[PDB]
Amino acid sequence: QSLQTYVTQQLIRAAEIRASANLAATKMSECVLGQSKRVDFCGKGYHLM
Amino acid sequence: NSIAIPTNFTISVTTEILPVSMTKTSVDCTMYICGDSTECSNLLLQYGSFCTQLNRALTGIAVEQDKNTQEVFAQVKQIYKTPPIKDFGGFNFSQILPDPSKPSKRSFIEDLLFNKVTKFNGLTVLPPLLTDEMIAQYTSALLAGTITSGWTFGAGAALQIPFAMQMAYRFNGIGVTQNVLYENQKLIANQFNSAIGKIQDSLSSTASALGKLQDVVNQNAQALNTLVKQLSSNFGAISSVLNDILSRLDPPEAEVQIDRLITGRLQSLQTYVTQQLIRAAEIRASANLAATKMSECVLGQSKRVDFCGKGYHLMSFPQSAPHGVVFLHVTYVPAQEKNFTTAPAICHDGKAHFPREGVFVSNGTHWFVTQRNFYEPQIITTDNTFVSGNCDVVIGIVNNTVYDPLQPELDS
Amino acid sequence: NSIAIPTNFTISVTTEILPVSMTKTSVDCTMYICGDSTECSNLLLQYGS
Amino acid sequence: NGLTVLPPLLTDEMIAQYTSALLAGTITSGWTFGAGAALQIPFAMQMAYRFNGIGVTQNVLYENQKLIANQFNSAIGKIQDSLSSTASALGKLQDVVN
Amino acid sequence: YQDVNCTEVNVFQTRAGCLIGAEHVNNSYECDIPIGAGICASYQTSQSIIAYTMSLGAENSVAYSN
Ligand SMILES: *[C@@H]1O[C@H](CO)[C@@H](O[C@@H]2O[C@H](CO)[C@@H](O)[C@H](O)[C@H]2NC(C)=O)[C@H](O)[C@H]1NC(C)=O
Ligand SMILES: *[C@@H]1O[C@H](CO)[C@@H](O[C@@H]2O[C@H](CO)[C@@H](O)[C@H](O)[C@H]2NC(C)=O)[C@H](O)[C@H]1NC(C)=O
Ligand SMILES: *[C@@H]1O[C@H](CO)[C@@H](O[C@@H]2O[C@H](CO)[C@@H](O)[C@H](O)[C@H]2NC(C)=O)[C@H](O)[C@H]1NC(C)=O
Ligand SMILES: *[C@@H]1O[C@H](CO)[C@@H](O)[C@H](O)[C@H]1NC(C)=O
Repeated sequence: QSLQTYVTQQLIRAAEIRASANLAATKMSECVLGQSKRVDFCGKGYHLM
Repeated sequence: NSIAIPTNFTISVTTEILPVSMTKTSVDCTMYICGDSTECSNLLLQYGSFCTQLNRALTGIAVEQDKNTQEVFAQVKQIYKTPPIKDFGGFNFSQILPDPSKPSKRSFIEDLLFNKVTKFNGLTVLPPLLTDEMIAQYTSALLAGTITSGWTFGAGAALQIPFAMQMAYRFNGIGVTQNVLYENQKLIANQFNSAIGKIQDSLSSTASALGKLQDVVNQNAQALNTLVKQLSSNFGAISSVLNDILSRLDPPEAEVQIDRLITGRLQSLQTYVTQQLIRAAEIRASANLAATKMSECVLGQSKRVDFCGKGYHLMSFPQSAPHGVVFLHVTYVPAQEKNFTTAPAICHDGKAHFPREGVFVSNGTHWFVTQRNFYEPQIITTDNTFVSGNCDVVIGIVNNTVYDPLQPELDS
Repeated sequence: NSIAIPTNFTISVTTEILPVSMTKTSVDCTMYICGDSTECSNLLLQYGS
Repeated sequence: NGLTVLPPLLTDEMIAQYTSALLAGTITSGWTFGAGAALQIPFAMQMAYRFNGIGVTQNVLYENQKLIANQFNSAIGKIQDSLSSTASALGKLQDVVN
Repeated sequence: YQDVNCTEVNVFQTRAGCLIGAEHVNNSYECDIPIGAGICASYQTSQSIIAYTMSLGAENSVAYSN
C-alpha cells in the first residue's frame, strides 16, 4: 500500500511534468524557432525572439 | 552582407496522429468481487460506498469519452458536402473525400487507418455515442467546408470561393505573394496530388504509423487483462474460488476466508480505477489538443510554428481513425536557394530607401527588391521602397538608384 | 480625443524557467516489499500482479 | 532497498549541443531553420524582420541600432546578476527535485 | 438493458442493448438524452419518451463553382 501510494503520486506528478514539457516544447517551437504574436506568451512586452 | 533566398518551393503533406478517446469500459464492482454470492455480498456491504464510488468514477470516465469525441469532431454546425463536379483547380481530393461505394462512406485514406489499428466477471464495454459512420460524416463536413469555403464556414456562413483563389489567400498568409500560386498553379497542384499519394503508401506499409492509437488500445487491454487475472489470486485465502470456500466452510470460518478475497479484489478494482482516471486525463489532454488543432488548423490557418506540421502552414484536412483523429497538414516548404548579397537600405539622393516589403538583393551587378520567402527580383522603385532619414545613419547602407515611374511620363 | 504614443522602447530579456523532466527513479518492488527473504517472497506471490 | 535512479538518454552535454544548435540556428538564420534548412540572414536584418512582426517600422531599428544592441547586451548582463545572486530564481526546478 | 438481446428480456432495438418503453421515431433530432451508438432519446410528441437516431446538423450543399 505504501509503494502504490508512491507510484500513484509519481503518476500524477509525471502528468504535471508532462504538461510542463509540452508547454516547454510549445514555447521552444513558437518562441525560439519563430516569433510569437500571442500576447504575454513570451513574458511582458511585444515578443522579438 | 549575405542572405539566402529560396528560388523554388515544395508542397509537402505530413500526417499527425492524435488519440481522442479510449474504450468506455464499465465494471460491476459487486459482481467482480462477489460474483453470484449472497454471503460475500453481505460482507461487501460492510465496506459502505467503497464499491459504488468506483462505479461512479468509471461512469465519469465513460461520459467524458463522448465529450472528447464531440469536442474534436462536432465543430461544424452543418453538414457540408462537395459538388458532383470536382473542379478544384487541379487539386485532387478524391482520396480524402468519402467513397459512395462503401457501406460506410469513408475516404480511401480513412479505410487505411481503420485497417491498421486493432468477460463474464462484471466487465463490460459500452458503445460510443458517435458511431464510426457519424464521425465520418463530421470529417466529411469539415473537409467539404475546408475545400469549398476555406475558413469562412468556421467564422460564420460557408462562403463559396474557387479553390485556386482560396489557395492564393493561404499563400499570402505565409508571406508569399498570390501571383506565385497562379503562375505555378500546375506545379502546386501536381506536388499536392503527389504528396497525397505518398501518404497512402506510407500508411499502407508502415504499421508503426498508427502507434499512438494502437498504444491506447494496448494499454486498456492490458489493464483489463490484469484486472481479470487478479481474480485467480488467493490473497491469503485457502482458494481464489469463492464457491470453493463456501462449499467447504461453515459461515464462521467462510467469512474469514472471504474477507481476505474481498480485500484483495476491492483493492484490485481501486488500483484499476485509479489507473483509468489517470490515463483518461492523458487522453483528455490529447483530445483537447486535437480539438484545438481542428479549430486552429482545419477551420483556419495557423501562424503558430510547427503547430500544424513543419513548414509554413497552408491548410489541413481531418481524417477519422479508431479512437482518434488524423490530420493531413499541407505545408509550404522552401526547396531551393541562392546566395545573394544584401543591404538594409539603399541611398539615392542622400535619402535612405527601405523596402516596404521584401529585401534588397544583389546578383553581383544589379540591385533588386524581392520577397523574403521566394526569389522574384524587381526593379527598385519609389513604389517598392519608402524613405526615412538619410545615408549617414544606417549601418551597411549601399549606393544604387531608385527608379521613379513618374519621371518618364513627365519627361515625354 | 487623446492618444498616448510611446516615444521610446526598452528591450527587456526576461528569464522563464520550466520543468522539462524529473528523476527517472525505478524501484524493484519485490526487493522493497520483501528484501532477501524467500519466505516473504512466496507470500507476496499470493497478491498476483 | 530496491530503489534506483536510471540515467537520462540525453546527457547534459548532449542537451548543451541541442541548445547550442537551436541557438546557433536562431542567431544566424532566424525562424527559417524551423521552416526548411537554415537560411543565413545578417542579425541587423533579422531583428529588422522581428520589428516588422511587432508592427514597429523596421527603420526604427536601423536608426537606433547601437541603442538596441546595447540594451540587449545590458539586459543579458542583468541575467547573470539575477542568477548569480538569487538562488530562489530557480524555484520551479528546485521544487521538482525536492 | 445493456448488451442483452430483446429475447433475453413498447420495445426498440439498439447496438447499445434493448430499449423498453421508448417509442422509436424514424425522424432525426439533435441529441437530448444520449443512449449510445447514435441513438438519443427525448420526452416529445399526448407526450411520450421517443428514441431516434441523432441529427448531426442541418445538411447543406455549399454552392461551390470554379
Ligand atoms: C522547381 O522544382 C520542380 C521540381 O520539384 C521543377 O519541375 C520539374 O522540372 C524538370 C525539368 O527540369 C522535369 O523533368 C520534372 O518532371 C518537373 N517536375 C514537376 C513536378 O513538375 C520546376 O521546374 C522548378 N522551378 C524552377 C523555377 O526552377
Ligand atoms: C485523382 O487521382 C486518381 C488516382 O488516385 C485518379 O483515378 C484513376 O484514374 C485512372 C484513369 O486516368 C484509372 O486507370 C485508375 O484506376 C484510377 N484510380 C483510382 C484509385 O480511382 C482520378 O481520375 C484523379 N482525378 C482527377 C480529377 O484528376
Ligand atoms: C555613395 O555615394 C556618395 C556620393 O553620392 C559618396 O560620397 C563621397 O564620399 C567621399 C568620402 O568622404 C567624399 O570625398 C566625396 O566628395 C563624396 N561625394 C559627394 C558627391 O559628396 C559615398 O562615399 C558613396 N559610398 C560608397 C560606399 O560608395
Ligand atoms: C553560399 O556560400 C557558401 C560558402 O561557404 C556555400 O557553402 C553555399 O553552398 C552557397 N550557397 C548556395 C545556394 O550556392
